[PDB]
Amino acid sequence: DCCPCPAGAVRCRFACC
Repeated sequence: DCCPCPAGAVRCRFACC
């Protein structure tokens, strides 16, 4: 349930999209 940015840890957020 995210928009996966390159860290994977907390970078997994929809905001990244």
